[PDB]
Amino acid sequence: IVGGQEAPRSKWPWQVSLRVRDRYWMHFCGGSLIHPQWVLTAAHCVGPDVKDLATLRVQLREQHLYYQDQLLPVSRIIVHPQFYIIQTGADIALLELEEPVNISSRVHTVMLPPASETFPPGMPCWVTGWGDVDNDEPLPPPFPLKQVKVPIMENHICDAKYHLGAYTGDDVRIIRDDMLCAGNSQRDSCKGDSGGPLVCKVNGTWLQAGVVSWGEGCAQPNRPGIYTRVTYYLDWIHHYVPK
Amino acid sequence: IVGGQEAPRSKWPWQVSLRVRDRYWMHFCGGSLIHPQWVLTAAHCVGPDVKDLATLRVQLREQHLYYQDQLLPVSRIIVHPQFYIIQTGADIALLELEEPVNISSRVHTVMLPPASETFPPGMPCWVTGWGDVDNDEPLPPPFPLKQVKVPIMENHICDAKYHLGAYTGDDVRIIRDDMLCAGNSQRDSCKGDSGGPLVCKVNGTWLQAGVVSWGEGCAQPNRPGIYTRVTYYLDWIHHYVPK
Amino acid sequence: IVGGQEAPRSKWPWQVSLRVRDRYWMHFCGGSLIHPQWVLTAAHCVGPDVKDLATLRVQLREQHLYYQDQLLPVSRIIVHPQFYIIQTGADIALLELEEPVNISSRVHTVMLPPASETFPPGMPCWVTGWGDVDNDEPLPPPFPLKQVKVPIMENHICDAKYHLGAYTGDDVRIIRDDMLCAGNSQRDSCKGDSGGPLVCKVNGTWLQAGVVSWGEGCAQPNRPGIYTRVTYYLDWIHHYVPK
Amino acid sequence: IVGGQEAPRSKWPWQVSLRVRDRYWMHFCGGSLIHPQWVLTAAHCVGPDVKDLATLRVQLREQHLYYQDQLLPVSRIIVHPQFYIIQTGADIALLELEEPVNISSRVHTVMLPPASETFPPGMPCWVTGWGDVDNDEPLPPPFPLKQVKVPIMENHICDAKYHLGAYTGDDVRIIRDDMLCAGNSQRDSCKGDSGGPLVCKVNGTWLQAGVVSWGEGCAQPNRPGIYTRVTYYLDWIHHYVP
Ligand SMILES: *[C@@H]1O[C@H](CO)[C@@H](O)[C@H](O[C@@H]2O[C@@H](C)[C@@H](O)[C@@H](O)[C@@H]2O)[C@H]1NC(C)=O
Ligand SMILES: *[C@@H]1O[C@H](CO)[C@@H](O)[C@H](O)[C@H]1NC(C)=O
Repeated sequence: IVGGQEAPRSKWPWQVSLRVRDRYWMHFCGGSLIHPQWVLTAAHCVGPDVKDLATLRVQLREQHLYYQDQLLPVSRIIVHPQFYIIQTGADIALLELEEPVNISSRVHTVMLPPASETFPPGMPCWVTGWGDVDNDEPLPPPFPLKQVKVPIMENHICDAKYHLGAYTGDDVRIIRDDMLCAGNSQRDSCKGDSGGPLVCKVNGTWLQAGVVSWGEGCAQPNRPGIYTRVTYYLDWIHHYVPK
Repeated sequence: IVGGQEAPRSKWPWQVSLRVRDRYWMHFCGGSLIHPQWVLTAAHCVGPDVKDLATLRVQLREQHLYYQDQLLPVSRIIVHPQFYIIQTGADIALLELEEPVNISSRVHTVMLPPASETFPPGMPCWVTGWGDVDNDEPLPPPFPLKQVKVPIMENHICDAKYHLGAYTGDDVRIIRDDMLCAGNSQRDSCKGDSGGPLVCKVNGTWLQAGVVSWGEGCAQPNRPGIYTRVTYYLDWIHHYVPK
Repeated sequence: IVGGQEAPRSKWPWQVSLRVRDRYWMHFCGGSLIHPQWVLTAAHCVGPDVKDLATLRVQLREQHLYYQDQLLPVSRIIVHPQFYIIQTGADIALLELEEPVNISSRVHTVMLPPASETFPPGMPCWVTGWGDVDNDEPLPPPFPLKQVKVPIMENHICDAKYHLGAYTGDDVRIIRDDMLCAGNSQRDSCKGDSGGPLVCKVNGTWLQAGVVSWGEGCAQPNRPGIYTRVTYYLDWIHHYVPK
Repeated sequence: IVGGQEAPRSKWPWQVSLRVRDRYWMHFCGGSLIHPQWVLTAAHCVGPDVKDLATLRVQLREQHLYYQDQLLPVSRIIVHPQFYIIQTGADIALLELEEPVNISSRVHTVMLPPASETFPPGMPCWVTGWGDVDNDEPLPPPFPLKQVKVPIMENHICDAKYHLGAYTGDDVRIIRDDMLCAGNSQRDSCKGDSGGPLVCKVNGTWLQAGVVSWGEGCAQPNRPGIYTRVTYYLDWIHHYVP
């Protein structure tokens, strides 16, 4: 997370860390608890190929990575079928836990947004995670969970921004309707934050607007972070997660 | 180049090396002389952003990289406008040299194929470059130019391979018509070969069938290398390069 | 530590971690609390040059590195004067804390041996630390303190091991009287354990026999770890550390 | 080599590069041709342990590393018996080629100094090699052989310099008699240069004064580069080299 601060222990009870087996259970992406037995994340996190589930684990909200682990094995991995190698569309996936987790004040689900929520500019949102604090700059030990408020940028304005300084044709769309834009040259998510949540407060309630997906660099000028727009995949999500 | 051998001095007179300004003029991509004053290469090589020409140079056919350099500046770069970050389609670009090069038997252009050539399986083709000789294994000093014969795979068969062991839906197309597939688990191009040429011997003549673009891993099972199909972009190329 | 296991919380209350100011207070060496206000360590850890104390901190017994840090400033550093760059003899040093620490059962000093103790082969000894778990393999997160029982090898037998497969002359001494040897191809200390303690259980009491100093590789055949023999420097130590 | 320039093709005809097998014959140290069949180098280069000779090769003077290789296998490796792990004394070794090399204007031997030459301060010397051009900064391709003139620093003055900023006792010698000091914060040899030659011109003749050995950092303040003094090991060298 670029330009933020360490999150208080009571914030983001839905944040999860995904780990892969490599000398230790190493963090590679974030995710969010959207149902006691389901985790929402980015498809490219559990890609490219179909993964052996024995090499993957889920860690529920912990303030510091690795220290008080209570790894949870995964029962099923579901990746949106529109997703494919080298491409950013349909960057969304589901992880089914082998069993429901205990729900509490410190650990519980984040609400999915209603289909009509567009999360227009001005909406107060935050992205959280354990990723890098700047380009090629990893989060130092003890690995505290970080947060940062990021401004939303209307999709069309975002798409135009991504054309500033690029060879791409103005008439060629870079930012798609299933995406969402947030962040500036001071605040942003970054490598390691992928699959993590972007939440916005709407009339007192936290709603998950996006899933950390990609961006050109981190906190780079005219290059807001790009998230997968959750509302666009609610029907798909509801085909697996109980409402 | 994975699984090949050093190329004889008299072969591949159209191969070029692109250099970026670092502690020295470092090789980052390949390219090809398709006209005395024009180099064909991959859009992603001159990407992501609009490049400052002062940081780039072109090196014509040499047997070893850096040894007998005669660097050429670049007049302008033209990247296919349908090209964009994190997307592999329309991966093709043009470099105009400040001056036309002296054509010789040791250094001359490669012929582009007629729109009708499909380069079907069985065609004998070679891909050349100074890239990695295997996954995460760079070409070692003295950096000889390498070549490897690579089998062509029909687009649909190729598309089906890429769906093997992947979450992508069978109806979702991974390999597109502007693409071409070649290579196997023994022979292929790799990191650093990018933008280089795939040339096939057709009725006694060498024709450039493709530009090294991407692939999952290098020489990985059921994941042949993907090339930008040259015939698909002949009208665009001819819009800039004289006949 | 190579080949050991995580240490129980109630063991090695004298182990200390030394920290250097980087992107965080990074561990670089171990040390031991031999007096409420003094830490014993290796000269090469505080070498080669006179260190600026502002870049150094001491961390008393903790189960995991960085997690529950309570860093302590260092008042002064005293390196044995016979010590010098590229030489392994007299590798011993002292750190005076700014304040004496509160002694408890979870955190207290280790007893120094009497001048007469030779720590002969067969003695049960443990070496502890947060160093590499094998050659070029750092301790992975969450960085638990490790311990490993290491066999003692008599000085002369050790000296002869070190001449095996080496060009050094049989008459040229490699292991000196101020040294002690422990470890085998299965168990040993390694990079990062340096300055830490080798303690042996003698007649119901734990005595610090050595300070992790050097060795050829880690757990390499016929190359036991070399420690600074504590008894040899008792008069120097007592010239500074109260009784 | 720090602070120098690329060497002309006609200089240092005695410079050699030592290569170890690792994906390619990779340079790890330098050496010098002191006899048609013998190479002088540093002992720590052919250390830590007794090496399997099949993993080692010698390359005679090339302007650029790797490009026009003609690797030569080694017949025997002789390391001064006083040398041992983690210590810089007797840092000198000999490599016997399986056969004499052809001698020419471009490739030939460097003269060993007479026992009485002390190479006092003021003497014009150069150190050559393919090592790093600064700390943690490797020589970039095409890897040209570099050279640099380094000033000599009298042994005692050198030893005192190495005590500046260190915990070591003044009465404890750091720089020994079998060593020699040269360089300053602008000019010095460095990692990759080890085993290579330090030569000084004495009354028109080039003499090998030292073998690149060690130093604290590269071109660091009050830390001249340290070479093995050749004169000190002439008798040992003469037990093997005709
Ligand atoms: C030493 O010089 C002589 C004369 O210039 C060369 O012939 C040697 O080359 C070697 O011997 C010749 C006959 C031929 O076999 C060639 O391939 C050999 O390299 C040369 N010796 C060396 C090792 O360069
Ligand atoms: C769930 O909560 C109960 C009650 O506190 C506890 O006993 C049980 O172990 C918890 N399950 C997990 C997986 O922690």
